[PDB]
Amino acid sequence: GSSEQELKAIVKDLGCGPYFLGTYDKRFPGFVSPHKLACAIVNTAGRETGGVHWMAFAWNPRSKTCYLFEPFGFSDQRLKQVYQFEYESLLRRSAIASSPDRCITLEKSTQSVQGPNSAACGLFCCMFLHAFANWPQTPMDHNPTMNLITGVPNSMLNSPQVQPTLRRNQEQLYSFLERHSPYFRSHSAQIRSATSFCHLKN
Amino acid sequence: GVQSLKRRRCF
Ligand SMILES: *C(=N)CNC(=O)CNC(=O)[C@H](Cc1ccccc1)NC(=O)[C@@H](NS(C)(=O)=O)c1cccc(Cl)c1
Ligand SMILES: [Zn+2]
Repeated sequence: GSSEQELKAIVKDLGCGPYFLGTYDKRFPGFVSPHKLACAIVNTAGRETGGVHWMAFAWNPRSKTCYLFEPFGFSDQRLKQVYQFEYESLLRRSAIASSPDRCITLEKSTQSVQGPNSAACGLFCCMFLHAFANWPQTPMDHNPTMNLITGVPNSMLNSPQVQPTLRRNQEQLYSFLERHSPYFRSHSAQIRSATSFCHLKN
Repeated sequence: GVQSLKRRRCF
């Protein structure tokens, strides 16, 4: 998959630098950002693990919205079952630190954009965070960046009928990164290999 | 891009 260093460079290239808090493990505390846009890349696993799967969290103080973009679009129950990941505290702390009434909207993706054998989660994260830094009121859909890819219902993740779509999402993502990121451009072959649609099958 | 769901959470 992707290392932290790679995602850090890519996010910087995509203009997310002023809002981007860093890459973290599942212990990311939540947002203390009552007056600023903020985002982070968060692993489902602890650092002691080496790392497992990447998600993006983002915070918009104007609408008081905390975004969760996880590329498979797993339900909260499924995030805990598959990756042992829970984020209830991070939401709680974000709300209490950053919302004047201690109320937020959690907006989370409910669809997969990524294929079941793909190791591109980190990179789909960067792409979402490009969307968020340019269109913070509408980063999930209906924006120039996310319009390039297509969500499929999470229940169909392993259906053979959606696989060409999930593959085409991946190619659009790499095309996107070729044009937006000097880092990806200069490591194109390595990153493509480490993250390929079929990666969990080698 | 993706469908999303919006949940109001108060603390
Ligand atoms: C998505 N579908 C495929 N999953 C991933 O890409 C998840 N990737 C990681 O967790 C990477 C794995 C890795 C490790 C070394 C070199 C390349 C790729 N993990 C990390 O980057 C790891 N930091 S490290 C081991 O590079 O110092 C890490 C960073 C932050 C949090 C966590 Cl939990 C681990
Ligand atoms: Zn293959």
